[PDB]
Amino acid sequence: KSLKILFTALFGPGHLNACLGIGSLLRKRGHQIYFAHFPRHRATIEKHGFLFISLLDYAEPEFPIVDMLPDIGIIAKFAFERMHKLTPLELFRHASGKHTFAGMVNGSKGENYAMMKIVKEYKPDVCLADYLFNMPWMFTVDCPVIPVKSVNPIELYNGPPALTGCSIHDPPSVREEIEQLARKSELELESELEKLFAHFNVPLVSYNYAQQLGIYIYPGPLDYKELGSPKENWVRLDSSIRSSNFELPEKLKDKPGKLIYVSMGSLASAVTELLTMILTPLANSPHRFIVSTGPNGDSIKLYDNMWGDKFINQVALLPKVDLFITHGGSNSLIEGLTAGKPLIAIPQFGDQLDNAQRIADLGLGVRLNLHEFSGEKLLKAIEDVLNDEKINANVARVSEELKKSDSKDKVISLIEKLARDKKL
Ligand SMILES: O=c1ccn([C@@H]2O[C@H](COP(=O)(O)OP(=O)(O)O)[C@@H](O)[C@H]2O)c(=O)[nH]1
Ligand SMILES: O=c1c(O)c(-c2ccc(O)c(O)c2)oc2cc(O)cc(O)c12
Repeated sequence: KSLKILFTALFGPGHLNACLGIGSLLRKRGHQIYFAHFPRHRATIEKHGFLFISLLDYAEPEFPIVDMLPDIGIIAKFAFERMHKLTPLELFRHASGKHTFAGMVNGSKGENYAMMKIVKEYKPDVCLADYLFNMPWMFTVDCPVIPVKSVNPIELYNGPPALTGCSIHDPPSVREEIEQLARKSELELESELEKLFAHFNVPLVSYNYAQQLGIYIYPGPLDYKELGSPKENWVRLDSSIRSSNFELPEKLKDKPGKLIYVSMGSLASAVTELLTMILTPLANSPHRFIVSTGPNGDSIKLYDNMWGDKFINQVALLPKVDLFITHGGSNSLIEGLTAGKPLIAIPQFGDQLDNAQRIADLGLGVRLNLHEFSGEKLLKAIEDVLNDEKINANVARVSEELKKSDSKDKVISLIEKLARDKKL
Protein backbone atom coordinates (compact mmCIF):
# COMPACT_ATOMS: atom_id res chain seq x y z
CA LYS A 1 0.00 0.00 0.00
CA SER A 2 1.57 3.23 -1.29
CA LEU A 3 1.62 6.01 1.33
CA LYS A 4 1.28 9.79 1.27
CA ILE A 5 4.39 11.07 3.05
CA LEU A 6 4.79 14.75 4.01
CA PHE A 7 8.14 16.36 4.83
CA THR A 8 9.07 19.80 6.14
CA ALA A 9 12.23 21.41 7.55
CA LEU A 10 13.78 24.63 8.81
CA PHE A 11 14.79 27.28 6.24
CA GLY A 12 18.46 26.17 6.43
CA PRO A 13 19.66 24.02 3.46
CA GLY A 14 21.39 21.74 5.97
CA HIS A 15 18.00 20.62 7.24
CA LEU A 16 16.38 20.48 3.83
CA ASN A 17 19.19 18.35 2.39
CA ALA A 18 18.97 15.67 5.08
CA CYS A 19 15.24 15.15 4.37
CA LEU A 20 15.80 15.07 0.60
CA GLY A 21 17.93 11.95 1.13
CA ILE A 22 15.25 10.17 3.25
CA GLY A 23 12.54 11.27 0.79
CA SER A 24 14.53 9.71 -2.06
CA LEU A 25 14.63 6.34 -0.31
CA LEU A 26 10.85 6.39 0.26
CA ARG A 27 10.07 7.50 -3.28
CA LYS A 28 12.02 4.47 -4.53
CA ARG A 29 9.63 2.26 -2.48
CA GLY A 30 6.59 3.61 -4.36
CA HIS A 31 5.39 6.29 -1.93
CA GLN A 32 4.11 9.74 -2.96
CA ILE A 33 6.39 12.34 -1.31
CA TYR A 34 5.28 15.89 -0.54
CA PHE A 35 7.71 18.50 0.84
CA ALA A 36 6.43 21.76 2.39
CA HIS A 37 9.25 24.35 2.35
CA PHE A 38 10.19 27.73 0.75
CA PRO A 39 9.95 28.63 -3.00
CA ARG A 40 13.78 28.83 -3.45
CA HIS A 41 14.01 25.01 -3.03
CA ARG A 42 11.08 24.09 -5.33
CA ALA A 43 13.57 23.11 -8.07
CA THR A 44 15.61 20.65 -5.93
CA ILE A 45 12.43 19.17 -4.36
CA GLU A 46 10.66 18.74 -7.74
CA LYS A 47 13.91 17.46 -9.36
CA HIS A 48 13.85 14.69 -6.70
CA GLY A 49 10.27 13.83 -7.75
CA PHE A 50 8.61 15.34 -4.67
CA LEU A 51 5.51 17.61 -4.73
CA PHE A 52 6.41 21.15 -3.55
CA ILE A 53 4.07 22.97 -1.10
CA SER A 54 4.90 26.62 -0.24
CA LEU A 55 4.51 27.23 3.52
CA LEU A 56 4.07 30.87 2.37
CA ASP A 57 0.76 30.01 0.66
CA TYR A 58 -0.63 28.64 3.96
CA ALA A 59 0.32 31.45 6.33
CA GLU A 60 -2.23 33.11 8.59
CA PRO A 61 -2.39 36.95 8.02
CA GLU A 62 -1.45 37.90 11.64
CA PHE A 63 1.49 35.45 11.63
CA PRO A 64 3.62 35.85 8.47
CA ILE A 65 6.45 33.58 7.46
CA VAL A 66 9.88 35.03 6.69
CA ASP A 67 12.25 32.85 4.73
CA MET A 68 15.13 33.90 6.95
CA LEU A 69 18.12 32.88 4.74
CA PRO A 70 18.27 36.44 3.26
CA ASP A 71 18.00 38.00 6.77
CA ILE A 72 20.68 35.59 8.12
CA GLY A 73 24.09 37.16 7.55
CA ILE A 74 22.80 40.36 9.16
CA ILE A 75 22.45 38.20 12.29
CA ALA A 76 25.58 36.08 11.59
CA LYS A 77 27.85 39.16 11.54
CA PHE A 78 27.33 39.64 15.30
CA ALA A 79 27.96 35.93 15.97
CA PHE A 80 31.21 36.01 14.03
CA GLU A 81 32.47 39.14 15.83
CA ARG A 82 31.89 37.62 19.30
CA MET A 83 33.45 34.14 18.77
CA HIS A 84 36.37 35.58 16.74
CA LYS A 85 37.51 37.35 19.95
CA LEU A 86 35.96 35.35 22.82
CA THR A 87 36.82 31.79 23.86
CA PRO A 88 33.87 29.32 24.00
CA LEU A 89 33.82 29.72 27.79
CA GLU A 90 33.74 33.53 27.55
CA LEU A 91 31.03 33.22 24.86
CA PHE A 92 28.85 31.21 27.30
CA ARG A 93 29.62 33.74 30.04
CA HIS A 94 28.75 36.74 27.80
CA ALA A 95 25.53 34.96 26.71
CA SER A 96 24.24 35.33 30.33
CA GLY A 97 22.02 32.19 30.24
CA LYS A 98 20.63 33.05 26.80
CA HIS A 99 20.28 29.87 24.74
CA THR A 100 21.69 29.50 21.18
CA PHE A 101 18.40 29.03 19.24
CA ALA A 102 15.84 30.23 21.83
CA GLY A 103 15.23 33.57 20.05
CA MET A 104 14.06 31.44 17.14
CA VAL A 105 11.20 29.83 19.09
CA ASN A 106 8.91 32.89 19.27
CA GLY A 107 9.19 33.52 15.54
CA SER A 108 8.04 29.98 14.65
CA LYS A 109 4.29 30.52 15.24
CA GLY A 110 3.58 31.31 11.56
CA GLU A 111 5.21 28.09 10.31
CA ASN A 112 3.11 26.21 12.90
CA TYR A 113 -0.20 27.65 11.59
CA ALA A 114 0.85 26.86 8.04
CA MET A 115 1.69 23.22 8.85
CA MET A 116 -1.61 22.68 10.66
CA LYS A 117 -3.46 23.87 7.55
CA ILE A 118 -1.21 21.87 5.13
CA VAL A 119 -1.55 18.62 7.04
CA LYS A 120 -5.34 19.09 7.29
CA GLU A 121 -5.62 19.73 3.52
CA TYR A 122 -3.17 17.09 2.22
CA LYS A 123 -4.10 14.37 4.77
CA PRO A 124 -0.76 12.49 4.71
CA ASP A 125 -0.30 9.09 6.32
CA VAL A 126 2.85 10.30 8.08
CA CYS A 127 4.97 13.43 8.50
CA LEU A 128 8.70 13.90 8.90
CA ALA A 129 10.17 17.18 10.04
CA ASP A 130 13.76 18.39 10.54
CA TYR A 131 13.72 21.16 13.12
CA LEU A 132 15.95 22.38 15.95
CA PHE A 133 13.11 21.77 18.47
CA ASN A 134 9.66 20.15 18.57
CA MET A 135 6.72 22.27 17.36
CA PRO A 136 3.09 22.18 18.59
CA TRP A 137 1.64 21.09 15.23
CA MET A 138 3.59 17.84 15.56
CA PHE A 139 1.29 16.91 18.46
CA THR A 140 -2.08 18.16 17.11
CA VAL A 141 -2.27 16.88 13.52
CA ASP A 142 -4.09 13.57 13.04
CA CYS A 143 -1.17 11.47 11.85
CA PRO A 144 2.15 10.18 13.24
CA VAL A 145 5.03 12.67 13.05
CA ILE A 146 8.71 11.66 13.02
CA PRO A 147 11.35 14.27 14.06
CA VAL A 148 14.41 14.13 11.83
CA LYS A 149 17.63 15.36 13.43
CA SER A 150 20.69 16.23 11.31
CA VAL A 151 22.58 18.33 13.92
CA ASN A 152 25.24 16.69 16.12
CA PRO A 153 23.28 14.18 18.24
CA ILE A 154 25.05 14.56 21.61
CA GLU A 155 21.79 16.24 22.72
CA LEU A 156 20.12 12.81 22.54
CA TYR A 157 22.43 11.44 25.28
CA ASN A 158 22.71 11.99 29.03
CA GLY A 159 26.40 12.94 29.03
CA PRO A 160 28.00 16.36 28.28
CA PRO A 161 25.63 19.28 27.37
CA ALA A 162 25.21 20.04 23.65
CA LEU A 163 26.58 23.16 21.92
CA THR A 164 29.59 23.50 24.28
CA GLY A 165 32.10 21.58 22.14
CA CYS A 166 33.45 19.61 25.11
CA SER A 167 36.23 17.09 24.42
CA ILE A 168 36.41 13.54 25.74
CA HIS A 169 39.78 14.76 27.16
CA ASP A 170 38.38 17.72 29.18
CA PRO A 171 38.80 16.89 32.91
CA PRO A 172 36.09 17.40 35.56
CA SER A 173 37.38 20.81 36.77
CA VAL A 174 37.34 22.22 33.23
CA ARG A 175 33.80 21.16 32.19
CA GLU A 176 32.16 21.85 35.57
CA GLU A 177 31.64 25.57 34.80
CA ILE A 178 30.72 25.27 31.12
CA GLU A 179 28.29 22.46 32.01
CA GLN A 180 26.62 24.72 34.67
CA LEU A 181 26.20 27.49 32.07
CA ALA A 182 24.91 25.04 29.45
CA ARG A 183 22.33 23.62 31.91
CA LYS A 184 21.27 27.18 32.84
CA SER A 185 20.68 28.16 29.19
CA GLU A 186 18.76 24.90 28.58
CA LEU A 187 16.13 26.28 31.00
CA GLU A 188 15.66 29.29 28.68
CA LEU A 189 14.89 26.92 25.79
CA GLU A 190 12.26 25.16 27.95
CA SER A 191 10.65 28.43 29.05
CA GLU A 192 10.56 29.72 25.43
CA LEU A 193 8.95 26.47 24.21
CA GLU A 194 6.40 26.75 27.05
CA LYS A 195 5.21 30.08 25.57
CA LEU A 196 4.98 28.66 22.04
CA PHE A 197 3.13 25.52 23.10
CA ALA A 198 0.87 27.54 25.40
CA HIS A 199 -0.05 29.80 22.49
CA PHE A 200 -1.36 26.76 20.53
CA ASN A 201 -2.88 25.15 23.67
CA VAL A 202 -0.76 21.99 23.30
CA PRO A 203 0.84 20.21 26.32
CA LEU A 204 4.60 20.93 26.39
CA VAL A 205 7.05 18.12 25.52
CA SER A 206 10.82 17.93 25.60
CA TYR A 207 12.40 19.80 22.69
CA ASN A 208 13.78 16.48 21.39
CA TYR A 209 11.08 14.02 22.48
CA ALA A 210 10.17 11.42 19.86
CA GLN A 211 6.62 10.14 20.50
CA GLN A 212 6.94 6.95 18.46
CA LEU A 213 9.97 7.28 16.26
CA GLY A 214 12.74 9.79 15.68
CA ILE A 215 15.54 9.55 13.14
CA TYR A 216 18.96 11.10 13.73
CA ILE A 217 21.43 11.21 10.87
CA TYR A 218 25.01 10.73 12.03
CA PRO A 219 27.75 8.23 11.06
CA GLY A 220 27.74 5.19 13.35
CA PRO A 221 31.60 5.39 13.75
CA LEU A 222 31.24 8.91 15.24
CA ASP A 223 28.11 8.25 17.32
CA TYR A 224 28.39 8.66 21.09
CA LYS A 225 28.59 4.95 22.01
CA GLU A 226 30.65 5.91 25.07
CA LEU A 227 27.53 7.68 26.45
CA GLY A 228 25.34 4.55 26.16
CA SER A 229 22.14 4.75 24.11
CA PRO A 230 20.24 7.77 22.72
CA LYS A 231 16.89 8.95 24.14
CA GLU A 232 13.77 6.75 23.76
CA ASN A 233 12.54 5.99 20.20
CA TRP A 234 15.50 7.61 18.38
CA VAL A 235 17.07 5.51 15.62
CA ARG A 236 20.33 6.26 13.74
CA LEU A 237 20.54 6.73 9.99
CA ASP A 238 24.29 6.56 9.26
CA SER A 239 24.10 9.04 6.39
CA SER A 240 21.63 10.97 4.31
CA ILE A 241 23.04 12.11 0.99
CA ARG A 242 20.52 13.54 -1.49
CA SER A 243 22.37 12.26 -4.60
CA SER A 244 26.95 13.11 -12.26
CA ASN A 245 30.44 14.34 -13.05
CA PHE A 246 32.54 17.43 -12.15
CA GLU A 247 35.33 19.18 -14.13
CA LEU A 248 38.19 21.14 -12.56
CA PRO A 249 38.66 24.89 -13.27
CA GLU A 250 41.45 25.46 -15.78
CA LYS A 251 43.00 28.01 -13.37
CA LEU A 252 44.06 25.10 -11.15
CA LYS A 253 45.27 22.78 -13.94
CA ASP A 254 49.10 22.70 -13.93
CA LYS A 255 49.51 24.48 -10.57
CA PRO A 256 51.47 22.82 -7.69
CA GLY A 257 50.09 21.07 -4.63
CA LYS A 258 47.06 19.12 -3.47
CA LEU A 259 43.44 20.10 -4.05
CA ILE A 260 41.63 21.52 -1.04
CA TYR A 261 37.99 22.45 -0.69
CA VAL A 262 37.03 25.41 1.50
CA SER A 263 33.42 25.94 2.56
CA MET A 264 32.03 27.77 5.56
CA GLY A 265 28.51 26.41 4.97
CA SER A 266 25.20 27.80 3.77
CA LEU A 267 24.57 30.07 6.79
CA ALA A 268 27.99 31.32 7.88
CA SER A 269 29.39 31.97 4.37
CA ALA A 270 27.09 35.06 4.24
CA VAL A 271 29.67 36.69 6.49
CA THR A 272 32.34 37.98 4.14
CA GLU A 273 34.87 38.90 6.88
CA LEU A 274 35.00 35.22 7.88
CA LEU A 275 36.02 34.01 4.42
CA THR A 276 38.42 36.93 3.95
CA MET A 277 40.13 36.09 7.26
CA ILE A 278 40.53 32.46 6.16
CA LEU A 279 41.56 32.92 2.53
CA THR A 280 44.12 35.66 3.07
CA PRO A 281 46.79 33.30 4.55
CA LEU A 282 45.95 30.56 2.07
CA ALA A 283 47.38 32.74 -0.75
CA ASN A 284 50.77 31.46 0.53
CA SER A 285 49.77 27.79 0.97
CA PRO A 286 51.40 25.75 -1.88
CA HIS A 287 48.15 24.04 -2.86
CA ARG A 288 45.12 24.53 -5.11
CA PHE A 289 41.90 25.69 -3.46
CA ILE A 290 38.27 25.37 -4.63
CA VAL A 291 36.19 27.82 -2.58
CA SER A 292 32.45 28.08 -1.94
CA THR A 293 32.32 31.86 -1.71
CA GLY A 294 28.69 32.15 -0.55
CA PRO A 295 25.89 34.68 -1.35
CA ASN A 296 28.25 37.67 -1.17
CA GLY A 297 30.91 35.66 -3.07
CA ASP A 298 31.53 38.20 -5.87
CA SER A 299 33.27 40.69 -3.56
CA ILE A 300 35.57 38.07 -2.02
CA LYS A 301 39.14 38.42 -3.33
CA LEU A 302 40.63 35.17 -4.65
CA TYR A 303 44.34 34.52 -5.21
CA ASP A 304 46.18 32.79 -8.07
CA ASN A 305 45.88 29.41 -6.36
CA MET A 306 42.09 29.75 -5.86
CA TRP A 307 38.89 29.26 -7.86
CA GLY A 308 35.54 29.99 -6.30
CA ASP A 309 31.87 30.34 -7.02
CA LYS A 310 28.87 31.37 -4.92
CA PHE A 311 27.49 27.87 -4.92
CA ILE A 312 29.56 24.78 -5.65
CA ASN A 313 28.54 21.21 -6.36
CA GLN A 314 29.90 19.83 -3.05
CA VAL A 315 28.98 16.15 -3.45
CA ALA A 316 30.45 15.96 -7.01
CA LEU A 317 33.60 17.79 -5.86
CA LEU A 318 34.51 15.98 -2.65
CA PRO A 319 35.79 12.69 -4.27
CA LYS A 320 38.31 14.78 -6.22
CA VAL A 321 39.88 16.78 -3.31
CA ASP A 322 42.51 15.80 -0.69
CA LEU A 323 41.26 17.88 2.27
CA PHE A 324 38.10 19.72 3.39
CA ILE A 325 38.31 22.94 5.41
CA THR A 326 34.88 23.23 6.92
CA HIS A 327 32.79 25.12 9.46
CA GLY A 328 31.85 21.61 10.84
CA GLY A 329 28.19 21.45 9.80
CA SER A 330 26.76 17.91 10.07
CA ASN A 331 25.97 17.48 6.39
CA SER A 332 29.41 18.64 5.34
CA LEU A 333 30.98 16.26 7.87
CA ILE A 334 28.97 13.31 6.54
CA GLU A 335 29.72 14.19 2.89
CA GLY A 336 33.46 14.66 3.62
CA LEU A 337 33.79 11.37 5.49
CA THR A 338 31.73 9.48 2.92
CA ALA A 339 34.30 10.69 0.34
CA GLY A 340 37.16 9.69 2.69
CA LYS A 341 38.69 13.14 3.09
CA PRO A 342 40.21 14.54 6.31
CA LEU A 343 38.77 17.68 7.83
CA ILE A 344 39.96 20.94 9.30
CA ALA A 345 37.00 22.33 11.17
CA ILE A 346 36.68 25.97 12.16
CA PRO A 347 33.44 26.04 14.20
CA GLN A 348 31.31 29.18 14.19
CA PHE A 349 28.17 28.40 16.15
CA GLY A 350 25.83 25.88 17.73
CA ASP A 351 26.30 22.15 17.05
CA GLN A 352 29.34 22.80 14.82
CA LEU A 353 31.45 23.10 18.00
CA ASP A 354 30.38 19.54 18.96
CA ASN A 355 31.17 18.22 15.44
CA ALA A 356 34.54 20.01 15.29
CA GLN A 357 35.60 18.52 18.62
CA ARG A 358 34.40 15.05 17.59
CA ILE A 359 36.56 15.21 14.45
CA ALA A 360 39.56 16.04 16.64
CA ASP A 361 38.69 13.50 19.35
CA LEU A 362 38.44 10.63 16.86
CA GLY A 363 41.52 11.54 14.79
CA LEU A 364 39.64 12.48 11.61
CA GLY A 365 41.27 15.93 11.31
CA VAL A 366 41.89 19.04 13.47
CA ARG A 367 39.78 21.76 15.11
CA LEU A 368 40.98 25.39 14.81
CA ASN A 369 39.28 28.03 16.87
CA LEU A 370 38.55 31.55 15.62
CA HIS A 371 39.68 33.22 18.85
CA GLU A 372 43.29 31.95 18.52
CA PHE A 373 43.41 31.83 14.70
CA SER A 374 46.59 32.76 12.88
CA GLY A 375 47.68 32.30 9.26
CA GLU A 376 50.81 30.53 10.56
CA LYS A 377 48.64 28.06 12.51
CA LEU A 378 46.28 27.39 9.58
CA LEU A 379 49.04 26.78 7.06
CA LYS A 380 50.73 24.35 9.52
CA ALA A 381 47.40 22.55 10.18
CA ILE A 382 47.09 21.99 6.41
CA GLU A 383 50.59 20.55 6.05
CA ASP A 384 50.15 18.44 9.21
CA VAL A 385 46.79 16.94 8.20
CA LEU A 386 47.88 16.27 4.61
CA ASN A 387 50.89 14.26 5.85
CA ASP A 388 49.32 12.56 8.90
CA GLU A 389 49.21 8.86 8.01
CA LYS A 390 47.07 8.07 11.08
CA ILE A 391 44.29 10.63 10.35
CA ASN A 392 44.00 9.53 6.68
CA ALA A 393 43.77 5.85 7.74
CA ASN A 394 41.02 6.68 10.28
CA VAL A 395 39.13 8.59 7.57
CA ALA A 396 39.56 5.74 5.09
CA ARG A 397 38.21 3.32 7.74
CA VAL A 398 35.13 5.47 8.46
CA SER A 399 34.61 6.07 4.72
CA GLU A 400 34.46 2.33 4.15
CA GLU A 401 31.99 1.86 7.05
CA LEU A 402 29.66 4.58 5.72
CA LYS A 403 29.47 3.03 2.26
CA LYS A 404 28.44 -0.44 3.56
CA SER A 405 25.74 0.89 5.90
CA ASP A 406 22.36 -0.90 5.78
CA SER A 407 20.77 1.46 8.35
CA LYS A 408 18.46 2.61 5.54
CA ASP A 409 16.55 -0.71 5.34
CA LYS A 410 15.70 -0.76 9.06
CA VAL A 411 14.70 2.96 9.19
CA ILE A 412 12.53 2.71 6.08
CA SER A 413 10.75 -0.35 7.51
CA LEU A 414 10.02 1.58 10.71
CA ILE A 415 8.69 4.60 8.81
CA GLU A 416 6.42 2.34 6.70
CA LYS A 417 5.24 0.36 9.77
CA LEU A 418 4.39 3.50 11.75
CA ALA A 419 2.52 5.07 8.82
CA ARG A 420 0.36 1.95 8.33
CA ASP A 421 -0.24 0.91 11.93
CA LYS A 422 -0.32 4.43 13.51
CA LYS A 423 1.75 3.02 16.44
CA LEU A 424 5.19 1.46 17.14
O1 LIG B 1 28.60 25.54 -2.09
C1 LIG B 1 27.92 24.80 -1.38
C2 LIG B 1 27.66 24.99 0.01
C3 LIG B 1 26.89 24.10 0.67
N1 LIG B 1 26.35 23.00 0.05
C4 LIG B 1 25.51 22.04 0.78
O2 LIG B 1 24.88 22.72 1.85
C5 LIG B 1 24.78 21.84 3.00
C6 LIG B 1 25.45 22.49 4.20
O3 LIG B 1 25.00 21.81 5.40
P1 LIG B 1 25.93 21.83 6.70
O4 LIG B 1 25.19 21.22 7.84
O5 LIG B 1 27.27 21.26 6.35
O6 LIG B 1 26.10 23.40 6.96
P2 LIG B 1 25.05 24.54 7.38
O7 LIG B 1 24.01 24.56 6.30
O8 LIG B 1 24.49 24.10 8.71
O9 LIG B 1 25.83 25.82 7.47
C7 LIG B 1 25.37 20.50 2.56
O10 LIG B 1 24.36 19.61 2.12
C8 LIG B 1 26.30 20.90 1.41
O11 LIG B 1 26.47 19.87 0.46
C9 LIG B 1 26.55 22.76 -1.30
O12 LIG B 1 26.08 21.79 -1.88
N2 LIG B 1 27.34 23.68 -1.94
O1 LIG C 1 19.38 32.09 17.38
C1 LIG C 1 19.27 31.63 16.22
C2 LIG C 1 19.89 30.38 15.86
O2 LIG C 1 20.61 29.74 16.83
C3 LIG C 1 19.78 29.87 14.59
C4 LIG C 1 20.35 28.61 14.12
C5 LIG C 1 21.26 27.88 14.88
C6 LIG C 1 21.79 26.68 14.41
C7 LIG C 1 21.41 26.20 13.18
O3 LIG C 1 21.92 25.02 12.71
C8 LIG C 1 20.49 26.92 12.40
O4 LIG C 1 20.11 26.45 11.17
C9 LIG C 1 19.97 28.10 12.87
O5 LIG C 1 19.05 30.54 13.64
C10 LIG C 1 18.43 31.72 13.91
C11 LIG C 1 17.74 32.28 12.86
C12 LIG C 1 17.10 33.49 13.09
O6 LIG C 1 16.40 34.08 12.06
C13 LIG C 1 17.14 34.12 14.34
C14 LIG C 1 17.84 33.53 15.37
O7 LIG C 1 17.91 34.12 16.61
C15 LIG C 1 18.51 32.30 15.17
